[PDB]
Amino acid sequence: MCCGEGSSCPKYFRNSQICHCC
Repeated sequence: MCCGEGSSCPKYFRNSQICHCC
């Protein structure tokens, strides 16, 4: 699950990575 192409943004919920950026 990528949340952003050309981006280095992973999303965390509390402390759980819910996605990363592509």
